[PDB]
Amino acid sequence: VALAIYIPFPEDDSNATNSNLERVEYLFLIIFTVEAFLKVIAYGLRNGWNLLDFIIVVVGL
Amino acid sequence: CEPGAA
Amino acid sequence: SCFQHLVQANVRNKKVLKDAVNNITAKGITDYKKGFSFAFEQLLNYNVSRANCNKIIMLFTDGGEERAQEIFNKYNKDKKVRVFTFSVGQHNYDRGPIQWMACENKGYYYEIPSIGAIRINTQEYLDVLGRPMVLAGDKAKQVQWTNVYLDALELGLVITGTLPVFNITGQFENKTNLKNQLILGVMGVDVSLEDIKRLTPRFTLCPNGYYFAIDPNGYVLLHPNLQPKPIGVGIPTINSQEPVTLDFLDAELENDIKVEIRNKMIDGESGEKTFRTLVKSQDERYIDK
Amino acid sequence: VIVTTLLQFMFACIGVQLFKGKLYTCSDSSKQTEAECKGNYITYKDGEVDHPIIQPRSWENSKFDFDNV
Amino acid sequence: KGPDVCFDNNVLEDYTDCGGVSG
Amino acid sequence: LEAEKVQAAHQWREDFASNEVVYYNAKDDEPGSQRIKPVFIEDANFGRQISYQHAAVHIPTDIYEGSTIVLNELNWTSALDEVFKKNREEDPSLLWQVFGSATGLARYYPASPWVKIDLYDVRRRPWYIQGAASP
Amino acid sequence: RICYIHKASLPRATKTCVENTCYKMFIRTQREYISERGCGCPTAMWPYQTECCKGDRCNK
Ligand SMILES: *[C@@H]1O[C@H](CO)[C@@H](O[C@@H]2O[C@H](CO)[C@@H](O[C@@H]3O[C@H](CO)[C@@H](O[C@@H]4O[C@H](CO)[C@@H](O)[C@H](O)[C@H]4NC(C)=O)[C@H](O)[C@H]3NC(C)=O)[C@H](O)[C@H]2NC(C)=O)[C@H](O)[C@H]1NC(C)=O
Ligand SMILES: *[C@@H]1O[C@H](CO)[C@@H](O[C@@H]2O[C@H](CO)[C@@H](O[C@@H]3O[C@H](CO)[C@@H](O)[C@H](O)[C@H]3NC(C)=O)[C@H](O)[C@H]2NC(C)=O)[C@H](O)[C@H]1NC(C)=O
Ligand SMILES: *[C@@H]1O[C@H](CO)[C@@H](O[C@@H]2O[C@H](CO)[C@@H](O)[C@H](O)[C@H]2NC(C)=O)[C@H](O)[C@H]1NC(C)=O
Ligand SMILES: *[C@@H]1O[C@H](CO)[C@@H](O[C@@H]2O[C@H](CO)[C@@H](O)[C@H](O)[C@H]2NC(C)=O)[C@H](O)[C@H]1NC(C)=O
Ligand SMILES: *[C@@H]1O[C@H](CO)[C@@H](O)[C@H](O)[C@H]1NC(C)=O
Repeated sequence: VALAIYIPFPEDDSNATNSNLERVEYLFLIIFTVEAFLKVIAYGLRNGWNLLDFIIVVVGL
Repeated sequence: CEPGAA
Repeated sequence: SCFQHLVQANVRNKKVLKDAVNNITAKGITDYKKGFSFAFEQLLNYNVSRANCNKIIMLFTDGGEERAQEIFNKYNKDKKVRVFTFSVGQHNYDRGPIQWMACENKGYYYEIPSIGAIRINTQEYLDVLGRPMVLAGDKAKQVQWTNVYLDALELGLVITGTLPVFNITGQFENKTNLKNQLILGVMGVDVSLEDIKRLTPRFTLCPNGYYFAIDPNGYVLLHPNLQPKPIGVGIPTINSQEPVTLDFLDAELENDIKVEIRNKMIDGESGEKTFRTLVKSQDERYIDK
Repeated sequence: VIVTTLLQFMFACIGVQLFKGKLYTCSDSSKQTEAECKGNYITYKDGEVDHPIIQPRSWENSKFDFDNV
Repeated sequence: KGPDVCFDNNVLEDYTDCGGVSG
Repeated sequence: LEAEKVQAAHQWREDFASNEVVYYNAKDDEPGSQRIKPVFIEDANFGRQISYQHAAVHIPTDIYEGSTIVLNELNWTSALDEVFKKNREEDPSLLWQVFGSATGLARYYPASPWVKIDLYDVRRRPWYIQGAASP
Repeated sequence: RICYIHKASLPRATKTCVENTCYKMFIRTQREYISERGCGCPTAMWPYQTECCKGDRCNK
C-alpha cells in the first residue's frame, strides 16, 4: 500500500507524502532484515521464495 | 535593419 | 534576470525579462516558504526607485499542499501586499492552498487551462486593482495622457486622454454595491502629434531652432528626431502594440549640461541656459560646435 | 447469445442513467455550455503562440454517447 | 518623477470576491 | 457623465431577438442584431473612409456579438452617439473618440471600417490599462 | 414559421411548422452536410446531433 501511495513526480519533485513514505520504507526494511537474520542462523536460502526474499532484502539494504 | 542569421 | 531589485517597465528592461523567462528549466522540489520570503523581501527595498503604490505578487504555479500561513503572517499581516495566484496548466493537483492564498491576501485566483485562455485571464487583475479607485468617488476622475504611440487605425503618432466610467446604477438608495465596485470602461480622445506641431510654428526661426517637450520621465512628446516608427530593443533575428518612448537624452547628443536641463524640466521649473554644444548634423555624418 | 444481448440491454440501461448528456464538449476548452460555445476562437498550430488560426466554436457530442438505450 | 495621485487600501472594499470561494 | 447617467437606466433585458439593436460592426464586408450600411466619404485629417452619422463598434474575434452581455451594452451605449456629435460640432478638430467597455467592445466615432489575423482587444490597449488602475 | 421538414434526408422537401425554434440535425463528425433542418428542438438519434435556434430559418 505504501508503494501504491508513493506517486512519482516529473524530474525530482516531491510532496510531503513522498518525504514520509521514504522514512516508512526504513522500518519496512528493518523488519525484513530482522526476519532474514534469524532464519539463516535458524534454518542454515534454498527454499525458493526464501531466496527471493533474500534477494529483495539485500537489494533493499 | 535587415535581419541576421542564427 | 540580471536585475536584483525592482526595475522600471521600459521597452528595454521588459525585453531582458522576456528573454530570461523564455529560457528557464524545470527541476527540483518546490518550496513556497522560501519563494514567498523572497517576494515579500524584494518589495521592501526602498533603496531604489519605486512607484510606491499597488504592491502585488503574481504567483505562477500548478498546485501544491502548502498554505505558507507563517510567511503570510510575518511580512503580510497588515494586508498591504496583494497576492494573485495563477493555477496554470492541465493537471490534477490540489488547487486548495492556492485559492486560500488569494482570498486571505486581498487577491484573486485565476485559472489558465490552455493557451487560449492566456489573453483573457492575464488582464483581469486590473478589475481587482480598480476597486480602491472606484470607491474613491469623484476624486479619481482625472484626465491622464498616455505616451506617444502609433494609432491602431493608421493615423500617425497620437496621445490619448483617459477618464474611467463608474457603474452607478441604484446609487439613489445605495443598497446593492455588488457589481458597483468595477469600472464600466475607460474613455479616450486622441490628440495627434501633428496637431501639437501646428501650435509651435517654426518658420520664424533658422533651421537650427526648434521646440521640444518631455514627459515627467524624459520621454519626448515632440522632437525633430522623433520618427513615426517603433523603437528598437536589440539585434533582430530570424529563425502599434508598444508605445514610441524615446528619451530626451537619446534623441540628441548627451552632455553634462543637458542632463542638468533635463532634470530641471522634469521637476517643473523655469529658466534659461547658454552653453556651447556638439550638435549632430541631419545626415548623421558631421558634428560641429 | 440471448443472455449476452440481455446483459447488453441491462448495462445500457445502467449506463444511460450515468452518462445521460454529460459527454458533450466544445472545441474551445474554456467554454462549458452550449450557449457559450458559439462564434469563433483562436487555435494555435502545434502549440505555437506565433501562428494563430481562427476556428469556429462547436458543441460536439462524443462519437459514442449514452443519451438513449 | 512619478504620479502624485495613488489609490490603494480602501476600507469599504469587499475582498470576498475571489475565484475559488465564489466559483 | 452621459455614459454614467445612461447606464443607470439600462433596464437589463434578457431576449434581444424580438427587439433588435442597430449597430455598425466594423469588421465586415445575423438574427438578433441589425447592421447598417454607411455612406462613407474619403476625407482629410483622417485618411480612411469616415462617416459622420454613427459610431462603429469593434468586438474582438473571440467574443460572440449576440451574447446576452454584449447585446445588453450595445443598447445603452447608443445615447453616447449624441454626445459624440455635439463634442465634434463645437470643436471640428476632434479626432477619434472611443469608449472602451469592460466587455471587450469599443465604440469609436466617427465610424470607419477596421484595418491578416485580427487580435485587437480594447482592454489591453495602453490608453485603457493606464486608466483602469494606478501604477 | 417556415423550415423544411422531411423524413428522407436527401430530397430536402418543405413542410410547415408552428414552433419558433428551427433546428439543425447533422452527423457528429461530417457536420458540413446538413441532414435535416426543420422546426422545433427534437432529440437526435445515433449518429446525429441537434443545434436549435431562436427564429425561423436561423439554421444555415
Ligand atoms: C452595473 O451594475 C449592475 C448592478 O449593480 C448590473 O446589473 C445587474 O445585472 C445582472 C445580470 O447578470 C442582473 O442579474 C439578474 O438576476 C440573476 C442574477 O444573475 C440573473 O439570472 C442568472 O444570472 C446569471 C449571471 O451569472 C446567468 O448566468 C444565468 O443564466 C441567469 N439565469 C437565467 C435563468 O438565465 C437574471 O437573469 C438577471 N435579471 C434579468 C432580468 O435577466 C442584476 O439584476 C442586475 N442588477 C440590477 C440592480 O439591475 C449591471 O450589469 C452592471 N453593468 C454592467 C455593464 O455590467
Ligand atoms: C433598450 O432596448 C430598446 C431597443 O431599441 C429600446 O426600447 C425603446 O424604448 C423607448 C422608451 O421606452 C421607446 O420609445 C417610446 O417611448 C415612449 C415614452 O415617452 C412611449 O410612447 C413608448 O414606450 C415608446 N414607443 C413609442 C411609439 O412612443 C422605443 O419605442 C423602444 N424601442 C423599441 C425598438 O422597442 C430602449 O430605448 C433601449 N435603451 C436605450 C438606452 O437605447
Ligand atoms: C539598502 O538596503 C540595505 C538592505 O537591503 C540596507 O541595509 C544596510 O546595509 C548597510 C551595509 O550592509 C548598513 O547600513 C546596515 O548593515 C544595513 N541596515 C541599515 C539600517 O542601514 C541599507 O540601509 C539600505 N540603504 C539605505 C537605506 O540607504
Ligand atoms: C565628445 O568628444 C569630446 C572629445 O573627444 C569628449 O569630451 C572630452 O572628454 C574628455 C574626457 O572626459 C575630457 O577630458 C575633455 O575635457 C572633454 N572635452 C571637452 C569637454 O571639450 C566627449 O567624448 C564628448 N563630449 C561631450 C560628451 O561633451
Ligand atoms: C479650442 O481651441 C481653439 C483653438 O485651439 C480655441 O479657439 C477654442 O476657444 C477652444 N475651445 C473650444 C470650445 O473650441
